[PDB]
Amino acid sequence: YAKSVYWENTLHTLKQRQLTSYVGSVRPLVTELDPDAPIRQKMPLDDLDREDEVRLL
Amino acid sequence: NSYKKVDAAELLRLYLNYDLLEEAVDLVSEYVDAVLGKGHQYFGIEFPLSATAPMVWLPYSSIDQLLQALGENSANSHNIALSQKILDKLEDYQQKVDKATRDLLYRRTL
Amino acid sequence: RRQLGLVPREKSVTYGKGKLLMDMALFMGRSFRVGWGPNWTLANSGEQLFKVHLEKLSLRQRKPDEDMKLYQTPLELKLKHSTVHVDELCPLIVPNLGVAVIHDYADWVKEASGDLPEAQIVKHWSLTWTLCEALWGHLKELDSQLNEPREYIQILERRRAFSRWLSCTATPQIEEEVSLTQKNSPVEAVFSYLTGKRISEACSLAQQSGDHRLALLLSQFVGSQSVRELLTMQLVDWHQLQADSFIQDERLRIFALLAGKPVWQLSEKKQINVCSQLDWKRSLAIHLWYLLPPTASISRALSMYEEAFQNTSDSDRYACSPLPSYLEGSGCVIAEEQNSQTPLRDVCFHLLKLYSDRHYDLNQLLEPRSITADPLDYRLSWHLWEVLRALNYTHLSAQCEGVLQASYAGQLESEGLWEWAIFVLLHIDNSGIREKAVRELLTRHCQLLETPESWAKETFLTQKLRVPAKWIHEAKAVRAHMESDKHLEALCLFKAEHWNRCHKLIIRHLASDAIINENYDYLKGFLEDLAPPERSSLIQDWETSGLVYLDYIRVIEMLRHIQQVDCSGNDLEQLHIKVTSLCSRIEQIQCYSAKDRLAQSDMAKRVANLLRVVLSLHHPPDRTSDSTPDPQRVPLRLLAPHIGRLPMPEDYAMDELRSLTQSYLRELAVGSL
Amino acid sequence: VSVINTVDTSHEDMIHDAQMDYYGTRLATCSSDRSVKIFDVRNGGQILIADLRGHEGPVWQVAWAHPMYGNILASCSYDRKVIIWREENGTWEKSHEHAGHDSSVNSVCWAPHDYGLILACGSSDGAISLLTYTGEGQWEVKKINNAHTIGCNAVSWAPAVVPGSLIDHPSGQKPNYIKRFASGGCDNLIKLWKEEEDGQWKEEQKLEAHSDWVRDVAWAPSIGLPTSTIASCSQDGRVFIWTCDDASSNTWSPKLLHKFNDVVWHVSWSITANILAVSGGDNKVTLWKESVDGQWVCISD
Repeated sequence: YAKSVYWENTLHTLKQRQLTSYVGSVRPLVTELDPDAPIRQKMPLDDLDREDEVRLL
Repeated sequence: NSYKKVDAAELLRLYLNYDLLEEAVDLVSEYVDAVLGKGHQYFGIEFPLSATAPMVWLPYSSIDQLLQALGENSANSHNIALSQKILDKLEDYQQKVDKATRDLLYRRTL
Repeated sequence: RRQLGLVPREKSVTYGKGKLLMDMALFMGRSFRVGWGPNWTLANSGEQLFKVHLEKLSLRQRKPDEDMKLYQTPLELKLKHSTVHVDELCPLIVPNLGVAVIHDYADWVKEASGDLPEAQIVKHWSLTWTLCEALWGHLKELDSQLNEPREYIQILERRRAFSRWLSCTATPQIEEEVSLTQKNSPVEAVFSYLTGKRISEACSLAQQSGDHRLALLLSQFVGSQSVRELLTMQLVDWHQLQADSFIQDERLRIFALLAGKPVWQLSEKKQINVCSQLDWKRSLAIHLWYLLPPTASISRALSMYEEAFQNTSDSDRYACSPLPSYLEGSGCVIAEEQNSQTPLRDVCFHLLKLYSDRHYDLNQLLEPRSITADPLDYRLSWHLWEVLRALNYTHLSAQCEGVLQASYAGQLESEGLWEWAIFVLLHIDNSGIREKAVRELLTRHCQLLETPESWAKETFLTQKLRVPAKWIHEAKAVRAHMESDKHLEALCLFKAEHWNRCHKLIIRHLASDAIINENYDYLKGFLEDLAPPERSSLIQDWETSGLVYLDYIRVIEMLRHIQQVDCSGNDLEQLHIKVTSLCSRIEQIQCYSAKDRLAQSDMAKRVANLLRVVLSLHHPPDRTSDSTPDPQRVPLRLLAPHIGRLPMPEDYAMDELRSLTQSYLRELAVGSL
Repeated sequence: VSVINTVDTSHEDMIHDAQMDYYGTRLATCSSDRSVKIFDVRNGGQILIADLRGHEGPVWQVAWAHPMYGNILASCSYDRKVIIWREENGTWEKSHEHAGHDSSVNSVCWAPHDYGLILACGSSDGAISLLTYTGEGQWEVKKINNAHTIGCNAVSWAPAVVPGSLIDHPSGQKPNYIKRFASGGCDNLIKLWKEEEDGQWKEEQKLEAHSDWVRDVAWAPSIGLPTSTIASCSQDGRVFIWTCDDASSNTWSPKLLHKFNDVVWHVSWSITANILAVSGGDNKVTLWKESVDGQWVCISD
């Protein structure tokens, strides 16, 4: 699903949550984008990146 | 007037357990008036009966038993008047539980 | 006061007010919920079938020495006539394709038909299995034949046997009907004998009443079609001539029966229905004896009887439905129930249908209402289906098989035959439902007390039904956690899907108290059978926990042995290596409480003293003084590097340092001579 | 029927629920007297184990956990609370307290043990909560806001083996446990709910046939039966059975079982799924059975 960045959908979701127009539901996600953030924060990715990481591994 | 801010129903159970029927009639008279905004806060109640608040409650099990405990002495006109003093007051209450239910349903269907 | 009752609902101030949502004491202040339990138990908070009742759905009023034999005998017959397959994780039980089961059941009910108080139900089951004997079972008239018996000779003797069954199922009502009618009307009494084929008694009563020409007519009727056709003319004559209306309607009913006419139309426009007021069996027996030739099949007698009760476009109904044997005699004219589009009949009729019509409905056949006055008694329903499944009938629905198997397994749970509820659930073809249903039921019924009754059921399930014993002890572990016995939880987790659960329980609940009591040999009993490489390679955290406790015990045992026998330096090298391997591993135990800190610290203190005794046996004296080996001669140089890793309390470490300074002062004082 | 016991449950006020453990050895009972009372009932005895006061309102349901997790009980109240209680060393204390609801919490139900230790709770604000035990004392909490309009009244889980849902699986893999539950409310709806591949919870299907507020709803235990079945009841006095005859169709049929003279309060499935119990507004229970002809017959009247 990702085709221009690593964890593209979670990166897009964070770049969207920074906008003061975010009238979305706040799904718990990582707030950092190093590859240890899911295990340091004990928080998930969004499931497109979470499929690609499981496919890739 | 400390226990009213904790449980007026456990007090009403005690008053029925001890035959204090006139104190039970005026405790019920104060409790119904507490839910109706004549000092809700003295009965621990956060909010009086309103289509803008949590839903309210009353110990009807104890009130049915109080109306029986009065009516078991039906030869006395005072027991009849004390029973009417509950019943007539429970309709100035329940007509407003009906209206507050209609006012709330018209705020969960818009 | 005394407390009063809950005020009855039609005197409640809450009455009718359940919609007043803003007051929860009106919206729910008179609601209640009820909870089921195993064995068909219910916790009732209302009125019976503050307080709560515990109530049980149970069939009849308990004679366990009698009631249980009507379950257990059919079940120990069916368990001879299925195969057990073991090629899946949960075994499957499948019928033996054949006929034998019909005799196992028919002769069992012949023995059971005596003094037993269920005698009405047991006698209806006797009619059902002797009907299966007469349709699909076997013989006393073809076993005499020393050659393979022709299809028609079989069909003839099946009809001769059923031509007894339809008299035997009719006599007690005929014998009461005659006892009442004989003295008021001998014509009705003679007709009642004829509807049971008692033609000798009918002729006898006709000679006794003064009706000797009725006796002559009836004696000549046991074969001849000429008398049937001469009466067929004589009835046509009496009708056309309008002379019928000077003969008794009850006598015209006999003449119509003999003439092979099910209904006769009189010149009055009266009709005489020959099957009127009768039961279902004598109605079918009239079709088998008077409306058909001696050579016809059972299947034609039944189809002509169905042609007598169905709504055609061209003929009225004249035969009757008349029901299972618990609704007979009742006077119940069923006024066509305005929901129930299938009118109830006997299981014996539904089996005769299935013999005559291979695609007839199995649902009306297997429903308990066709068998008994109880919608909960599936005893015969399941044992009929697990004969029809063996007779290669396969057009039941999987919901209807599921409802039959689950209802009969629940009937076996409710009266405590839970091992036979497993036998029923092991006939579930669907493996994923079969394993679940057996693991769930085991998890309810397995006891921590291994009673003679639990042991008999567990040995029955494992040695007959091949149930994987791992689930009996999984169930005992799930029970042991609820009853808090961590020894029986460890020991039942050990017999089951196991490895890790038992180990991580032992290290939190058993290891430290066993060390504190010096009960090493008990803790060993769990740990040496956890230790095998086929098991320990599947245990989390083993080498820093269970292996440390176990190597400590085996180090104590190998010194317990060297303190009793002339053992070799090779074994003392091994002991020193095993002790050195243990110091920097007591270092690594997970401890949760001061019990675990006590176990770890006295293990460490014991190891510091074991190391001294092992090293003084590596440093024995010269052969000039016959003294015992001194643990205070050990070189400091071999003690301190290993004691400087032992987790030991400040008072244990202080007195270890006093022992180490004592041996250091000897390494000095023997260095100055 | 036949009586085993007639427990004198020491409640001074109306009892709203009465539930036994998985083995029928204990009894828990809740009431308007701000208490849950636990008993031993073995062999027809009665012994009080605990008077669990510490809800502050009337308590509307109790639920025992599966014994695989040990001696755990949940209960819900008018005060917005759901309290979890546990017996350890033989003493009872509180093991969780959730107050995250905006009105009275009217029902609670545990998951099948195969899903993990998960509780569901339904509230008079209109929401549902799910509470998952994460380990050694901790809990996750999910809140499905607005799950029913007007209010939520009852919750009941789907059993961990859905019929047919195993045929495609080659021997040696695990079952993929498709977690589901049903819920009823004052919108006249029964709704079916599922967990998705994101761990969020979703309205899967609706069941619309009552003309008045749904009081209660219960899923049938999948034992022997190849179908997926639900019961539900209403303020108009109906009871409906609901079948799902193909788990891949996800399609349901409404079958009317009865319509009583007043409200029906609760629906309760037998531990062998073959029988339904029904609480009537006239203080009664009635008992109901599916025939081999698939018709629903009474066994109490």
